[PDB]
Amino acid sequence: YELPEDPRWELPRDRLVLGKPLGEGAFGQVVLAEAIGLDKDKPNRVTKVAVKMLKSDATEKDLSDLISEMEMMKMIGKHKNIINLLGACTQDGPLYVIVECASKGNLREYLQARRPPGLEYSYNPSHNPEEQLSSKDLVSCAYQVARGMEYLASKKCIHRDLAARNVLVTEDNVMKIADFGLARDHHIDYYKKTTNGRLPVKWMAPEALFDRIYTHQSDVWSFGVLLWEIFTLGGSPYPGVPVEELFKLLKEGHRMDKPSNCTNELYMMMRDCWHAVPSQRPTFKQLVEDLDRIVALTSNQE
Ligand SMILES: *CCC(=O)Nc1cc(N2CCN(CC)CC2)ccc1Nc1cc(N(C)C(=O)Nc2c(Cl)c(OC)cc(OC)c2Cl)ncn1
Repeated sequence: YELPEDPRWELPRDRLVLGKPLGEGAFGQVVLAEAIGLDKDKPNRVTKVAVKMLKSDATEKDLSDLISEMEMMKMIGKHKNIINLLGACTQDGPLYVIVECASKGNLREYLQARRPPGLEYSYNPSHNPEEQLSSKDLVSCAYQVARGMEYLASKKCIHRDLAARNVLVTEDNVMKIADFGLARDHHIDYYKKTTNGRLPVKWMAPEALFDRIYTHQSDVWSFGVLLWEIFTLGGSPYPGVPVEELFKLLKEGHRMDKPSNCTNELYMMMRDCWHAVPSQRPTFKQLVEDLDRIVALTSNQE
C-alpha cells in the first residue's frame, strides 16, 4: 500500500508535469512528461522524460513488479547505451518511475523510415525518407547495442528479449537498450504476437526455446537476429512462418540468408552468434571489440 523513500531518487510531485499517454503494455501505463530540477546542480531546467505507473485496473502483483523493475535499474547503474532511471515519486500518491525519453522511437521504426526511396515496383513508391544512413552508421548502431549489452552482462543482467523493438534512439542518434529490468519467468504464449504483429520466438536461442535455458549466450543469439534486422533496415525475420514451422527450421539447423548490403564479415558475425553450441558463440566483449574495429574500417561514402 505505502512505500519507503530513497531521498537520492525522490522527485517532488509538483516537479513533474504529466503529458500525453504513450500506451499500456503488459507491464503498466507510460506517459510522456516534463520534469523540473532532476539534478541538484540544475533545479530550473525542464527535461522531457518517460514515466511508468500502474493502470487503474490496479493489479496487486503489478505493484511489486513495478517496484522490482525500479530497484533493478538502481542496481544496474548508468550507461550511455541503456535507458536510464532518472527519478521516482514514491510518497503520498501513485508510484511514478521516471526514465530517459528517447525521441526518435524504436530502432525497427528508425531504420524503416530511413530506407531508400520508393520505386515503381515498391509497396510504397512515394516513400521519400527525410534522412539516410551510411554503411558506417549501420555498423555503428550495432556497436552501440553491443556495448550496451556488454555493460548489462557485466552487471549480471540477462535481457531475454533483445530485438530492434527494444532498442530506442535518442535525438542524438544514440542507441539505448530498453526493458532490461523485467523478468518472465513458465513460457508465456509462444504464439502471442507483438503490436506490430510479429512473434518474439523468432529472436530466441534454441536452448531457451526448447530447454528454457537463458544465458548471456542466448542473448548473443538474439543479438545476431538484431544484426540481421539492422542490415535489412528493419526487416522482419521469417515472414509468414508460424511457430510450429519455426521449431522445425531450428531443429534442421536452418539459418537466415545473408542480407544484401552486408559484408561477408558481418554475415560471419551473425552466423557465429547463431552457433548451435552456446559455448562457441562470441561473447559481448568480443563483439564490442570486433565491431569497434569494423566501424573504423567501414566506409561512410555510401
Ligand atoms: C520520451 C519518448 C518519446 O518522446 N516518444 C517515444 C515514442 C515511440 N513511438 C512508438 C510507437 N510509434 C507509433 C508508430 C510512435 C512513436 C517510441 C519510443 C519513444 N521513446 C520512449 C518510450 C519509452 N517507453 C514507452 C517506455 O516504456 N520506457 C521505459 C523503459 Cl524503456 C524502461 O526500460 C527499462 C523502463 C521504464 O520504466 C521503469 C520505462 Cl517507462 N521510454 C522512453 N522513450
